[PDB]
Amino acid sequence: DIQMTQSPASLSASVGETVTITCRASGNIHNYLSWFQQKQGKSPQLLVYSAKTLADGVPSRFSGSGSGTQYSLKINSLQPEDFGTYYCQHFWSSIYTFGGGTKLEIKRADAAPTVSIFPPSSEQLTSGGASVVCFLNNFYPKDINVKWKIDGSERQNGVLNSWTDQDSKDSTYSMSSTLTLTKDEYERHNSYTCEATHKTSTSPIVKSFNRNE
Amino acid sequence: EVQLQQSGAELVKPGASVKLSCTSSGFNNKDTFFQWVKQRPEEGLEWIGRIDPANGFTKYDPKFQGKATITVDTSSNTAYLQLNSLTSEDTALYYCTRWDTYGAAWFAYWGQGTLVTVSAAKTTPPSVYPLAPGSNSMVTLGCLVKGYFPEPVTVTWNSGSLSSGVHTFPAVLQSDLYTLSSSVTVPSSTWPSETVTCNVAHPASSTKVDKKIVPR
Ligand SMILES: NC(=O)[C@@H](N)CCCCNC(=O)CCCC[C@@H]1SC[C@@H]2NC(=O)N[C@@H]21
Repeated sequence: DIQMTQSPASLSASVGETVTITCRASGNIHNYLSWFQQKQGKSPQLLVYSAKTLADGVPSRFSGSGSGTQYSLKINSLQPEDFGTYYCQHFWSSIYTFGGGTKLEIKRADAAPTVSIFPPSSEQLTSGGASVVCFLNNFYPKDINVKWKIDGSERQNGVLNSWTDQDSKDSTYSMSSTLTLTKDEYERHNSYTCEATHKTSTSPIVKSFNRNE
Repeated sequence: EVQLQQSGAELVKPGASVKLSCTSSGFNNKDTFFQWVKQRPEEGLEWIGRIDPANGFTKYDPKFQGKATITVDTSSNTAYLQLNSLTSEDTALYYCTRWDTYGAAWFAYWGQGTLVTVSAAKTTPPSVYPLAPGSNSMVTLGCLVKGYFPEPVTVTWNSGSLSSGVHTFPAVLQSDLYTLSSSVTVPSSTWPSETVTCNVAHPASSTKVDKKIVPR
């Protein structure tokens, strides 16, 4: 039972920059260390084994170093396909404990969200439900706030928000907001506004519809 | 080719037990261990244990000693992972990983994963609604997938034809039911002139739904 303290927890670098992740072992693990890359919704991929030996078909911009307890991974010419969570694992003792992980963000230029708002579908209405959906797509950085205004007044509850992980193609994020009402609360109001706040724009982005097109 | 073939998703009641499997093919080294690893969503990889196929000897992390039981069939080159006295804490994705040797080089292969959900809540098919806008060059269309349990569903557009421009979001649980959305962005010359369709599968309830995005 050896412990694996990995560092940093999160990182953010532009393509072409050089980054250095570190795993510390609580005892000596005599180079018996592997680094893995895990892409969202995919299995982990080996990068380096035995501390410094590159795995099959791994580009030379990757290299690991260190010895004893102190180990680190280096990436020199950071490329698009490198995003993800990097783990370390040891095989010295009988318990092959992983480090906690180092999640790697791709840094990109600021982008305002494309906001889109959608009234409840007729099918859902006709069953008695009414969800208003608002997408806030392809924005950067990750930090964002959305609020709902119904006939001018801020609405708190019913709202369910969800966020994607960084996009593999354009390195943006995207967010989804769902305000669920009953059909007959929905029909008691006309103006529904999805209002987004982001650092790209000092004045908030506003998308609305009237219940009567 | 060398590859690890796992079993399909599992749904089970609290207190029950389950037995996942992991098959291998074409490994050069017969002595390498099958290992099992637990991952909760947005959490770290967590080593469970391993087995030595030469003799059936196993090691476990103390946290899984008694919880996990790893078995093998070297006869068939398949290895199983039984979990017992299940709770919600055991809900996670479970990988089988195994190393291999050719010459003086190492190789690390991983299975696809095998999801395990532990809950007393009833299987429920999803209600899928289209999202067309009311009154730009590209137009964004949407799909709302609401009221299902358990995770996962799979969302595609035009039977997977529309692969770029897609954003499918993580499900959110509330009151024993998931709600999920997916957006697609396509050229204005494409819709409504052509048919754009939302495909949803929910294997747990054997549901397959196509929802056309009809305008207005
Ligand atoms: N037949 C043989 O080769 C035997 N002497 C060895 C049996 C091998 C059974 N053990 C395993 O599979 C566990 C694999 C541990 C990861 C390995 S240790 C060396 C290499 N460096 C790493 O960072 N990871 C790999």
